[PDB]
This record gives sequence, C-alpha cells and structure tokens, in this order.
Amino acid sequence: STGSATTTPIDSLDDAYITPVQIGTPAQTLNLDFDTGSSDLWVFSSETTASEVDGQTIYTPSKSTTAKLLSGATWSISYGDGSSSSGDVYTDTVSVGGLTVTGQAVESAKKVSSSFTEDSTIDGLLGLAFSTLNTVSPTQQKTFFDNAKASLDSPVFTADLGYHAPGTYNFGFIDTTAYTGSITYTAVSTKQGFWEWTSTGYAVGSGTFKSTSIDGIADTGTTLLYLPATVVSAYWAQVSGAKSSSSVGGYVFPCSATLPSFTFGVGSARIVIPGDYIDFGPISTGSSSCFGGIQSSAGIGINIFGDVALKAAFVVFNGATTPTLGFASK
Ligand SMILES: c1ccc(NCc2c[nH]cn2)cc1
Repeated sequence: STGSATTTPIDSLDDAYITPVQIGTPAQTLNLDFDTGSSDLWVFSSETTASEVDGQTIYTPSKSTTAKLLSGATWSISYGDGSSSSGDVYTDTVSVGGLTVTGQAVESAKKVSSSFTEDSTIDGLLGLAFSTLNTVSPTQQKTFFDNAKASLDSPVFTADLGYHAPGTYNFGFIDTTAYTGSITYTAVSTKQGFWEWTSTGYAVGSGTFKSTSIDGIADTGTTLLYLPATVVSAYWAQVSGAKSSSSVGGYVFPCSATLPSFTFGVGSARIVIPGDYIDFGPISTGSSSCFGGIQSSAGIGINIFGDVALKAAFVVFNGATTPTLGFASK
C-alpha cells in the first residue's frame, strides 16, 4: 500500500504545516501537524476543556462506529517550546492520503496549553518519530507509520515541504519526479527516539564550506533551524545590523536586509537553504526588526533541523530494520 497527502502552511511565514487526516467511521477529517520530532497522535476532541477550544475541528469518538476506548490508558506530553497536552486514548481507523491503519491509538485531549488553543489552524499532532517516545501509559502505543510499515510497498515516508506553498507527505514510496539529482543517505541513531543524524558541515552564502560534525534531529514539527552558537554567530555576522536580542529571544535582523543562503552537508552532498527561507518577518506587527530563521540550540541540548532546513530538501525517512535518512535537492 501507499499514501500521499498534501501538507499546507498554516500562515504566510510557514510557522507549521497541516495535513488532512481521516479519523473514524464515518470519517472525521482533522488537520494535523505531522511531527517527526514526537510519537503521539493526539487531537482536539469532544473531551477537550471547552475554554481551551477556539476554532479547532474536534474528533467526537461517540460519533465513530469504529472508536473503542483504550481502557485505562492516559497520555501527557511536553514539547521543546514549553507547550503541552494530555488526555485519554481511543483506538480507531485513521487514513492519510488513502493509506488506512485500523486500531490506531488516537489520543484525545482533555487539556491543551494556551499555544494550542491560540492556534485555530492545528487540530492536533501526528507523531512520526520512533514509537519509543510515545507517552501513552501504561501500555505504550505505536505511531501511524509504525502501524502502517509492514503493509507499505517500502518501509519509508517522505517529507517534501514547500516554501510559502503546499508540499507533500508520501508513505510507502519515493516519488522520483519530486527531486533533482540523487538522494544521499546518512546514518540515523534511534538512541534518543528521534531521526538523529550527523551533518558534515556548513557554509554561509558564497563562503567556503566548513567540514565539522553537527549531530541533530530531522524535526518537521519545529519551525526553525537550531544549530550550535558558533555556527549561528558565523551566519548572522554576514548580515549588517543583525544581533542576538535577549528581550525578543534570539537573533533579529533589519527587515531591509537581503539574507545570505545557508548550506548544510549530508555526507559529500550539500543542501542550500535560500536566504529568503531564513526571514520570519517583523517581530511585532509594523516593526522593522525581523526574526531570524537560524537560531542557537544552546540550552536546548540538541541541534534541530526544523522546517527551515527540511523545506530546502526532499527528505526520506527510511524505516528499514536499520533506519536511515535521505536528502535530495529539489
Ligand atoms: C521550539 C518549538 C518547537 C520544538 N518542537 C516543537 C514542537 C511543538 N510541537 C511539536 N514539536 C522545539 C523548540
């Protein structure tokens, strides 16, 4: 089997991407944030605290003939940005882009943090990291990809995120029309539950390439690119008037700037992030200070190849017995 679904930016800055997901019988379609950095499929629901729902579409398990309470199971998750959600668990039929999994754990939110409530466009998350991170207790549950894997033509999914434009998530096949050149594969560590890999270095603009190992995760559910402070300082030093602002919480730059590109290494290959991808717009409406898309990972404890990096590539999440990542230009 295969599946193919379009993923759409939630706003003009590509803060995140939403992908329609069919849950239950008859189908209830919710727009979920596909997150290769987490392993819970959770949704706004008929159980969510009413004051914490503001425009999201909800899953109502009592309207699904295939929904079953997973008796005793609860979940609770915290994300790297301080946001959180928690609740109970149903099993139900979940389809993505024509690919169906029966008996998928659908984690129903009783509580969500203010950032989730305040984002009307995201109805929940679909985790695509390794199932070892799933938070369901006392019986840990599998991701949608882990449940689908054995049925798929090939045990892979691909992320093809757009710049200010829709893109695609494919499951079970590699669309050889969606990228240029060849796919370079690189080793993954699953020891922390993430798609963790080692970049071979970076360049700023037309600068020389610096060969240096950068351990980090491929995380579709993080907006920005978070790298070591040395690398980030080297990037922003090429932008007149850029600075790290403790008040704003990262590097800002004059909105009048033209940003340089950023290149990262994948083995002997190179992925170039155009400068425009690094512009996250005014810090507040009407400001001439703009927020940077490359930020320090200092204090986060891991480097994160978030959407800013991944949207520059066609990315293969290879879930073979020894997982690997693939990157191609596009
Ligand atoms: C700042 C924000 C995001 C992340 N991951 C975000 C996230 C939110 N929900 C799922 N992943 C890490 C640092």
